Amino acid sequence: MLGLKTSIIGRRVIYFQEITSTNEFAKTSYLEEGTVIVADKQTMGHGRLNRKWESPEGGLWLSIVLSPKVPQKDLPKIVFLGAVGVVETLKEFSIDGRIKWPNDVLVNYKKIAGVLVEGKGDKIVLGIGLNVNNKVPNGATSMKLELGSEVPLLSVFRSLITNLDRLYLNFLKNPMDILNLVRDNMILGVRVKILGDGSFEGIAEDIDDFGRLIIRLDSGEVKKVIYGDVSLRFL
Amino acid sequence: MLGLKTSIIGRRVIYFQEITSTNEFAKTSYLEEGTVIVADKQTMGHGRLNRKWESPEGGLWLSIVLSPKVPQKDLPKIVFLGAVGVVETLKEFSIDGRIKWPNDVLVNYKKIAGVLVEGKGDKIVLGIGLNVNNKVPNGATSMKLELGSEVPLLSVFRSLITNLDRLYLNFLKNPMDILNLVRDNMILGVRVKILGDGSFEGIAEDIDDFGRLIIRLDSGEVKKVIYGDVSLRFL
Ligand SMILES: Nc1ncnc2c1ncn2[C@@H]1O[C@H](COP(=O)(O)OP(=O)(O)O)[C@@H](O)[C@H]1O
Ligand SMILES: Nc1ncnc2c1ncn2[C@@H]1O[C@H](COP(=O)(O)OP(=O)(O)O)[C@@H](O)[C@H]1O
Ligand SMILES: O=C(O)CCCC[C@@H]1SC[C@@H]2NC(=O)N[C@@H]21
Ligand SMILES: O=C(O)CCCC[C@@H]1SC[C@@H]2NC(=O)N[C@@H]21
Repeated sequence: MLGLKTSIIGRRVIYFQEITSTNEFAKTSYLEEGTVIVADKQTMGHGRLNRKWESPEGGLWLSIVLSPKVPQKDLPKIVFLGAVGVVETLKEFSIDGRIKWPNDVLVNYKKIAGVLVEGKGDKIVLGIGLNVNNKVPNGATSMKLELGSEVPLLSVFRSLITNLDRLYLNFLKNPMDILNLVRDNMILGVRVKILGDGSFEGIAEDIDDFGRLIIRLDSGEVKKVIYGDVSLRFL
Repeated sequence: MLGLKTSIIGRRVIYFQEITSTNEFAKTSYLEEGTVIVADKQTMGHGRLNRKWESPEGGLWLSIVLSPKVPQKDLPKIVFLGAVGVVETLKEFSIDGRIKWPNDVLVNYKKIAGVLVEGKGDKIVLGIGLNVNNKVPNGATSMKLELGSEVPLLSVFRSLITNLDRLYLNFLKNPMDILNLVRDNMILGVRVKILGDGSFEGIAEDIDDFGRLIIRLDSGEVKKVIYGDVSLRFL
């Protein structure tokens, strides 16, 4: 009844009035590539390290099953597909989303969306949480708050699915292309603090050919950050 | 993202851009009660006696998984739930649909929808095919042909699911109610013929407490027709 016209992402969509976590359901269940798992609300939504992701009714909480046939070294770029897709959808609705490396989307430095990619081999789950009309925690924002009016949730869904399908199809043929789109939509040229084993500060200059964040410390030392258990903080 | 407010039917919805048959998928897949299987198009859609059901893009082709903890003699009424649900939805859209025993819905005697119920052990699969904006076989009709305009397919889905959930929840408590709703929306008082071995003709008087069609032959003999591989047409 949805009449989606995408090639891979959206071939099938499993909708839930409520679920524990779309990412958990997607990782656990036997699902075909391109299947989208979406729920009105999540009772156990999470980000990295099992951190709580508030998922009340009004937001877009979904996961996509992917089985990218590309080199291993390219797999880490899947998170970027999600971030860019969200940014493109926000721009369609005239909202200025910017990427906070490597998985967040901010609007005026307030978090409007988060991307979580999980994989156990050939099966990769791309999770996306986007605040639309729902109430949000402090430090966050939503499409409704930025526009001053409610936004049809299904319209956001259709837009995002269309963008992700296009981005994914091109990623399979040219896995390097996504990097340019990230650069063009990422917050750069500002001081950041990298949190992990210890921490250091510097100017976020750009991302390299592997998607690593390039940071220039005051001494002039250049560090390349690989995303894993490391958190980025703006000053 | 659909934000369905139903209690049971629609708690989960599995959408397909393309599928062989929603009924076949519902029968062979483990699915929680209330799960709706829906597809833009069916390649192997079928009615009674495996007869092909044209299911092109534009129509509403779906199946609902049920498991009625109701007595053993009420189960044949499930088909009526589907038929009445369709009639109610059509009325909301300014269309007067009437039920042709035992599973068809006609508009000015042209078929606009068909219902197919298949009980498979534990669960019962309620299949409904409704012509909305799609092309239909000669002699048939659609909501678009009746209204002369493009009808939003998702709005029809929402309406039907809402009606079915209400009808089903009541059916679980008051299983006899559906019979009177059928009687008041069924084509009666007309002549019909029953094909096959031992064929005969007569006036379709009403349906009894078991949903059997009551026919009065010209001799005065009364026959009761059960919903089997029964082929019934008007005269
Ligand atoms: N709906 C929401 N919108 C925005 N931020 C949220 C929401 N729910 C939770 N958060 C915050 O966002 C964090 C998201 O995951 P996290 O793994 O910390 O990564 P990030 O580095 O992107 O902040 C949570 O720890 C929480 O503080
Ligand atoms: N999209 C459609 N709309 C209306 N009628 C259809 C459609 N596709 C098939 N049919 C008709 O419906 C039949 C299948 O359902 P069935 O309940 O056995 O009713 P019928 O009494 O018409 O044979 C097919 O054999 C065909 O004649
Ligand atoms: O900000 C992050 O660190 C990522 C948050 C990802 C949230 C989404 S909501 C859909 C999917 N299901 C989950 O339990 N998490 C992701
Ligand atoms: O008139 C009939 O015989 C009933 C037709 C039922 C058609 C629907 S379309 C959704 C579901 N999937 C199928 O293959 N058949 C039913």
